[PDB]
Amino acid sequence: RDALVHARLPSFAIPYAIDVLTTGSYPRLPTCIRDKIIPPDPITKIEKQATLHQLNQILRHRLVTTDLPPQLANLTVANGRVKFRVEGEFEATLTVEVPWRLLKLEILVEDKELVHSMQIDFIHQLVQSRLFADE
Amino acid sequence: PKKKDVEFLPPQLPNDKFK
Amino acid sequence: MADRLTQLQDAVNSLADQFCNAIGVLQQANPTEEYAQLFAALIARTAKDIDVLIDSLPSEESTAALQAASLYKLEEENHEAATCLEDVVYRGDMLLEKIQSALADIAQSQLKTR
Amino acid sequence: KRKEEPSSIFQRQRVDALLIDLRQKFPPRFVQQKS
Amino acid sequence: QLQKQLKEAEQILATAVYQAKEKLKSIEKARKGAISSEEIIKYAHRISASNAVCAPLTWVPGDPRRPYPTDLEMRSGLLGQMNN
Amino acid sequence: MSGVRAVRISIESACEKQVQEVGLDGTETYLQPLSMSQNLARLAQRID
Amino acid sequence: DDAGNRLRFQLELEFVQCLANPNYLNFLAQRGYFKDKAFVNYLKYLLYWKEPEYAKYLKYPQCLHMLELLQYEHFRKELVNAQCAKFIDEQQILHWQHYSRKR
Amino acid sequence: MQYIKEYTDENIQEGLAPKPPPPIKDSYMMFGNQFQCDDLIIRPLESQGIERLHPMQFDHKKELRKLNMSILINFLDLLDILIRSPGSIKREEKLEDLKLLFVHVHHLINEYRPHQARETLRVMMEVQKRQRLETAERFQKHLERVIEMIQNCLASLPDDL
Repeated sequence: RDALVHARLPSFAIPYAIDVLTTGSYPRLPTCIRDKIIPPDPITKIEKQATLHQLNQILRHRLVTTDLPPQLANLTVANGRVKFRVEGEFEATLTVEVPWRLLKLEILVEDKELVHSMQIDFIHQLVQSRLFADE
Repeated sequence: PKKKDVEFLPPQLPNDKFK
Repeated sequence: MADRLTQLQDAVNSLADQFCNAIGVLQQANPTEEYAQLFAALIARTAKDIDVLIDSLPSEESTAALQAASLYKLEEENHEAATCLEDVVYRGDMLLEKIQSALADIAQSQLKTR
Repeated sequence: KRKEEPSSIFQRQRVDALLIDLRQKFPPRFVQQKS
Repeated sequence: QLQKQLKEAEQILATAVYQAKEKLKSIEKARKGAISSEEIIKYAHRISASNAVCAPLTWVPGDPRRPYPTDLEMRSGLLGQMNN
Repeated sequence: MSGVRAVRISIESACEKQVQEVGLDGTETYLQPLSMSQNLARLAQRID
Repeated sequence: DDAGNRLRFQLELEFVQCLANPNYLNFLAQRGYFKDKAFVNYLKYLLYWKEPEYAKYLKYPQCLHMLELLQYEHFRKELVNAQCAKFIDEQQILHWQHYSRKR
Repeated sequence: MQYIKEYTDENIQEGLAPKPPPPIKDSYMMFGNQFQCDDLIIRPLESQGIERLHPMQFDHKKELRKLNMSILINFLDLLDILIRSPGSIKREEKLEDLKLLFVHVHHLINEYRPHQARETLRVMMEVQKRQRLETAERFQKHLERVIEMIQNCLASLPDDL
C-alpha cells in the first residue's frame, strides 16, 4: 500500500498528449491575460483588402434596397468606400440591421478672403444621430 | 452615455490679434 | 474507445484496492460483509476482464496494420471528398460573384436611369 | 504635430450663426446606447 | 428575387468557403509539421508514468502541477542549478 | 521495433470545443458561440 | 566544434527554460530578459528547439512560446506586478482538470 | 542578482552567435528530464535482468495467475516464518520478485498500448473526417438545389410576366 507505483496503470492524457504533439505553445490554458489587457492585432493585417469586395457588395445591396434620393449626377459606388455625392460642395461617406459610418470628406468653398475650420463636426454629430435614427 | 447636456462653448475660437 | 488499456487500468485498480483491503484487514459485523462484497466484485471484474481479453479484447496478435491501412484509405477518401467539395465551392463562389456583379450593375443602371 | 494651432478666421464666422438653424429644423436623437 | 437568390447563394458560399479554408489550413499544418507517432508515443509513455511532465493519473487534493516544467529539476537537477 | 511498420499520418488535434471561458474549480463550459456573422466585419481600421 | 553541435542543447534549452519559468518572472527585469534589444532578438533567433526538427525529445513545454509571445515586448511590460502575476497563476492553476471532463 | 555573466553575454550578438539548424538529437545532452537519447527502454524484459517467471505470452490471465502464485508463495513463506522461526527471509525476496514481475508486465502493457492508442486515434480521425465530408456534401447539395430553384423561379417569373 506504499510502493505499488510499479502496479499503477499508465496515464493516457489524450488531450494534453494531442496538444503537445504538434502545438508547441500553451493553447490548453487561459490565454486572456496578455490579450485582454493589450491591443494586439488579431487578424486582417493586409488580408482586409479581400473584405472590400463584400463591403462593396453590401453597400450596393443596401443602395438597391433603400429608396435612393434624387440623382444630382453625384451618385457613385466603388472600392474602399461609397462616394455619397460630389455635386457642388457635397461630401462623401460610407460604413466600414447594419451600422453606418461617416466622416470621410467635408464641404468645399471658393472665393477665399483660408476656409472655415473643422467646427463642422457638430453637424456630423447630428449626422451620427441621423445614422442612429435609421428613418 | 456620452453627454446629457447642450454644448456650444467648447469651440471657443480665440482672437489673440489685439492691435 | 473499447481498448485493452481501459480493462487493464480497471484490473490494476481492482488489484490495488484488494491489496489495500487485505493489508487493512490483516492488521485490524458490517465491515466483514463489506469486505466480502468488495472481494466478490473484484473477482467478478477480474473474471470478466480475463474473458474479454481471451474472446473479445484483441490480444498481442492481429496488429493494427489492417487498421492502419483502413485508416489510410479512409483518409484518402476524405481528402478526395474535400477536394471535390472545394472545387464545388470555387464554382459556387464564382457564380455568386457573377450574380453580385450583375445585381450591382442592374442597381446602378436603375439608379442612373431614374 | 498640429494639436494647439487653432486657425481663426472671423470673416465667415457668421457660419456659427447659421449653425443654430439645423437643430431647429430637425434636432438630433439621443441614443444612450454605446454599442 | 435576385436579392433572395444572392443572399441564399452568399450564405451557402460563405459556409463552403469556411469549410474549404479549414480543410486547407489543416492540410497546410499537416504538411508543415509532421513526424512519426512512434517517438511521440514513446516520449508520452516515458514522461506520463511519474509526475515529471504534468499532473499524472495520481491526482489528489492540491495537485503538484505548476506552470513550469517541474520542481525536482531545479532542486537537485542540473537544469536550475547549472552554476549555483 | 528496429524497422517496424511506420505510417506517415497527419497530425490533426482536437479542435471541436476547447476551454475558452475561464472556470473556477470545475463546472466550466465553452465560450465560442461562432459569431462568424459579426467576425466577418470586425477590422475597425482607420478610413484615411 | 562548440557553436555547431554543443551549444544548441547545453545553453539553449536550459537557459531559456530557466529565464522563462514563472518563478523568476519578476527576477528578470534587472539583468535583461526581453527589454534589451540584443536579448529578445537573440532569443528569437535561437528558437530551433520546438520546431519540426526537434520533435523527438518534446518533454519541456513553453520553450518557443515564451520567445514568440512573451519576448515580444508586449507581455513583458505589464504582468510584472505581484497581484497580477499571482492572479494569472491562480487562473492558470484551475486549468489542471483536463483529465476529468475530457469527454 | 544571480545570472550568467560571461556565457550569456558571449553569445548575445549577431552573426554566428545564433543557433544553427537542429540536427538529429542522438548524443549526450540535458534536454528536460532525459538524456535526449531515443530507443532506450526504462526497464528490462521478464527473461533478462532478473529471474525469468513470466512467459513470452504476457497475457492478462497469465499475469494474474503469476501474481496469484507469487502471493500464495509469499503467504506460505510468511506462515512458515511465523510458525517455525523468523530465520527465513524468503518472504521479502518473493515480494520483490512479484513486484518486479508486475512492473515488467505493466511496462509491456504500456509498450503495447501505443499501437492500440494510435489505431484508435486514427479511427476517430477517420470517423470525424467522414462526418465532415458528409456535412460538406449535404451543404453542397443544398446549395445546388437552392441554385436550381432560383433558376426555376427566374424562368417562371420572367416568362409569365
